[PDB]
Amino acid sequence: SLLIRDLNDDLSKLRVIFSRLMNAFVTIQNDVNAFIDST
Amino acid sequence: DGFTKIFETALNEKQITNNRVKGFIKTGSTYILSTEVKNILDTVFRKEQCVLQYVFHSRP
Amino acid sequence: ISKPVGSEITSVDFGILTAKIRNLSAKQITNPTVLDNLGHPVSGGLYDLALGAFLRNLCSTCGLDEKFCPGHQGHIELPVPCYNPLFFNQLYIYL
Amino acid sequence: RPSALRNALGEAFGTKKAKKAIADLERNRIDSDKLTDSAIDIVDSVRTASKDLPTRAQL
Amino acid sequence: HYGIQIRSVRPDQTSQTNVLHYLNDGQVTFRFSWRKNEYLVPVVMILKALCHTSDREIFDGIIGNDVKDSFLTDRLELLLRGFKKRYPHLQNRTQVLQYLGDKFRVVFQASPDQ
Ligand SMILES: [Zn+2]
Repeated sequence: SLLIRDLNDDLSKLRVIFSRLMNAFVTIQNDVNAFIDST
Repeated sequence: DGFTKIFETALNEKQITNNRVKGFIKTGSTYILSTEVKNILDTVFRKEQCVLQYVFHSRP
Repeated sequence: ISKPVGSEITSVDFGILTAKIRNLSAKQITNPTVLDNLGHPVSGGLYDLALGAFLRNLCSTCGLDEKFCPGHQGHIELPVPCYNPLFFNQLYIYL
Repeated sequence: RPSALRNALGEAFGTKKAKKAIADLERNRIDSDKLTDSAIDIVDSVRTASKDLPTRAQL
Repeated sequence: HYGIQIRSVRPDQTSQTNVLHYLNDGQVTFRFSWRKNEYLVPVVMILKALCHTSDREIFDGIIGNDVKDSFLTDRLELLLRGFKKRYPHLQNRTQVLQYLGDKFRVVFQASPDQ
């Protein structure tokens, strides 16, 4: 959640950073998925 | 896939020609971001409220 | 047997908590590290003292010690609405 | 490091050459013309939800 | 369900298993586990790679006698024809090893000068 706010500042002053933004959404999903389940 | 992603596979070129005959009256397997599933299913549940008021409730 | 109970539970309802769990908990958690130096619990962290008394400190919510605090719930703000993995098969059908 | 083996598509195990198609079809282009060219609308609602999250390095 | 399993040990007591599977095509494969994976090369690839062989030296080594034994001479030309059909670009010993070193080059950590 912090690391996607670290990269939320990288459009307020403004490719490759959306390859890590969309990478963050998979792993913000895969962390809340791994919080509830683990399999 | 294994409960992490949802894809929207490419509608083949036969069926866009079957769409545009009515609407006048992208790549292979594009990704679907999590917030745009909610913006679909919020508007569906607002419309089918009658049937989903009884799918989700077994007592009155 | 000298401490009777009056009111009693007779039926349990299942449901889903809405977006306004925020109303029962104004004790959000931001700092991912749980302690700092001098062994203290850092504010806004997961061992915050508004979640129950801890490490011989009183509770910031109950005002009570470790023996008598029930403990309280905090909440982590997800920045983007991920789906609940229990109900994921039951939205992929409606999708 | 990317896909220089091609040893399961030749002589290896039957589900080892099923995971090459998994690791490529599930790995999706996050730089696509459908996704990147409309990704200004994404960030224009995320700052509404990540606001009380602090950054610092003085500690 | 068939197969021939051998357990070969080196002179330093380190082992290696080489299972020899039978397909329902007359096809016979060679199975081994190198790193923790498991690889499946056809057998007459190896039998033509070990030494300089004709396709009658492979025939005589299996059909020693009993040419009239009809069961064996029909399973076998789905294994000699099956190599000539599938690999027509492998004629001698120093070219099947070129093929066999090409595919296994990444897995055995081979250097760029070998
Ligand atoms: Zn308390």
